[PDB]
Amino acid sequence: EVQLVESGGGLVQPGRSLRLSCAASGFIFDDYAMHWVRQVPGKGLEWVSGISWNSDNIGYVDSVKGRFTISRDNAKNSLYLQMNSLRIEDTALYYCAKAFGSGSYYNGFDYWGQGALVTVSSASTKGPSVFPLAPSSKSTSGGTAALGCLVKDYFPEPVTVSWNSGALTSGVHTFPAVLQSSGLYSLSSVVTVPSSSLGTQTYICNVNHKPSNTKVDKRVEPKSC
Amino acid sequence: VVGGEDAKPGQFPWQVVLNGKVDAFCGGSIVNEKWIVTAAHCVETGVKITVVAGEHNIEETEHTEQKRNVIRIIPHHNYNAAINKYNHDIALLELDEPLVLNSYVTPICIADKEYTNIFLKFGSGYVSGWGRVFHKGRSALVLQYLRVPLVDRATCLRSTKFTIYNNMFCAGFHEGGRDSCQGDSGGPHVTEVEGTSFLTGIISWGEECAMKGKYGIYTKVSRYVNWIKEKTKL
Amino acid sequence: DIQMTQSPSTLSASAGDRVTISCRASQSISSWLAWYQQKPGKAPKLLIYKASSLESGVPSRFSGSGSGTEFTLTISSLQPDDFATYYCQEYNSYIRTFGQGTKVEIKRTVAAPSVFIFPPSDEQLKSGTASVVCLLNNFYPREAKVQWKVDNALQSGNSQESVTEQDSKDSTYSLSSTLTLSKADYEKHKVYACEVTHQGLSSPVTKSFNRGEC
Amino acid sequence: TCNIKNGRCEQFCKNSVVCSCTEGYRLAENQKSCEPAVPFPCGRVSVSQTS
Ligand SMILES: [Ca+2]
Repeated sequence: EVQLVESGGGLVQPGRSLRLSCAASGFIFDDYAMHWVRQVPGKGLEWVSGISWNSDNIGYVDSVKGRFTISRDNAKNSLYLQMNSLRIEDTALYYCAKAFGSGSYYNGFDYWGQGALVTVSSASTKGPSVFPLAPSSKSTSGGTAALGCLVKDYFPEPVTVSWNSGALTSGVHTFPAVLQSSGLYSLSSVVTVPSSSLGTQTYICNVNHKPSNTKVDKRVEPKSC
Repeated sequence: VVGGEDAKPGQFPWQVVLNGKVDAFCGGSIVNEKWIVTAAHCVETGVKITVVAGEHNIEETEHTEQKRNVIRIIPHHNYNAAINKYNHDIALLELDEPLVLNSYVTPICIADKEYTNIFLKFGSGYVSGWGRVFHKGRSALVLQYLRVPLVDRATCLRSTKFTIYNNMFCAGFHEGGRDSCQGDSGGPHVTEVEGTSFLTGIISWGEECAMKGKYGIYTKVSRYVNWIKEKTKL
Repeated sequence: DIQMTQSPSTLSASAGDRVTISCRASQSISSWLAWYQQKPGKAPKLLIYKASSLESGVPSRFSGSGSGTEFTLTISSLQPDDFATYYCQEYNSYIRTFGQGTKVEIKRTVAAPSVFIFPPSDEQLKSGTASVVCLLNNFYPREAKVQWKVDNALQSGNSQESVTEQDSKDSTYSLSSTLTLSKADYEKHKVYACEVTHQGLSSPVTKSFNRGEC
Repeated sequence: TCNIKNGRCEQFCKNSVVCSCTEGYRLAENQKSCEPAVPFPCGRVSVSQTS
């Protein structure tokens, strides 16, 4: 099927530059126009820039006109976006969108990418700390247990948590991060399992933090209490 | 022309066929006794073209024909074959000897800048040529004409991935069937008013021929009227 | 340029209901309007294009209507899976202005929470911090208050809450309340409890533990 | 004036409301119409289209 994979996101200081890459697959890249759409948490969805099928028609939103540059590589099936003189107002989730139907430049989109988070700030990258929320008699309720993992003190967003290398999804709840007074984020991810399947089954949370290159597996053994 | 009717002898006296590497490959229109208009993509660098006027059947001889040769090819200065093959698609053909007008050969009228856009806004336009009757099929032997309605610009851009520029308009029907094809390019798109005919378009291109969603795109002669009158003056 | 206005900002409805979302344009965009649905954490997916056309693969319970300056979206027979934010977008201009979006909540029966608690790990205690996590799992509605008690003393000023979004299957909620104290202040007391009051709870449920015993 | 029915003219309109014609024509009967002034005027079908 049609798939668009973003890359090149992260954290950068005001006035610096990155370069997003959107790799297209599953369709004729030459017969459709491509756009960049950002989701500003205060504003919402906003079309940033668009390019034609052969880099002929190029349009920019007035806020980035003169700072952003859009290009495509039909041989490599990739769309790029070059941000320059980044301001704190440019912080958003940058989606990759492809026009539907006839692939016209003035058409709406029918397929969006996974997005690439861009955070423009002066704060430094800080890796998280994973602490086990161990199950015990105080985390049960008649045959049902509750265990989890704690991701503490990281910057910036986001942090993804998977359980048992992705093979454990039923009953998983990964809470949205909170902001602490120190500027760093924190979240917890829990899962409810049978209280009898405690000590015989294995539960390992896989925590990921891209800006800090953090990949941690933590075993959650029951705390006998 | 796809889905077109046969033209009666003399119904379009301004029609002109172009011959060169391949006989009857493009069309044209008579400006006056010495100048012909055609699409710039029909004549490139170093082209051996001859112009035949007063033609009805290509292979038949009706004694109404006037064969001439081109001696000066004038393409628009803003035309660049390396950039876009249809951006500013217009050209001027100066003949070796001035023609003499009669009943079967007659120039087409060209208004000024403002009015040429007004005549186009009427909606109805007529196109004619000797091109292909079917998509990648046989070519027409007799002149085929077709009436086409002007489609709005907003619908035309959303119908194709290729870019449609300001000096180009689109025309055609929704369910396909009736549209120009390859070979018709270079000829006239004309709208009539109280009998008199005024040139308003040149067959430029389109996606295939006669298909739902696609429309024939034409050249806006209104943007080049001042350039036509100044270069073809006597 | 063109101001897109969606109505309502947010609405809540039960399963099987008929939802109507409006989207008004400041000018006349003819029929150049598209409807997108974005589920939490997921990318927006095209639903209805050209005001009334349905994208291949989209269920037939979604319907689009409207022309000119007023457009409406209709979801016949609401399903719990349809919890998302719905956006309207015009593509008449090259700016392609989106609407403010409309969040569709699901209304269901009252469900009481299951209260759990987690003592701080010894790995974190050796770092100079203690985090106590109280967990409210699979409840409805979202209104639920959590009060921490340290040695039967109401604590205030050292806890933070966080609520998940509506579940895609049962449309329940889950809340996290973490009590964070330093190691110095954590050892100054013994009992740590988490009190919870909810619509589906006849009496406040309290889960507690003793420091040094867990 | 020229905005209502082209100012009663047949080809060109001008407010000073007067009318004009293209080349090869002339103001017909001094009214707002255009008549041929050349034996072979432009944009006209002169051959018989009978049968
Ligand atoms: Ca002949």
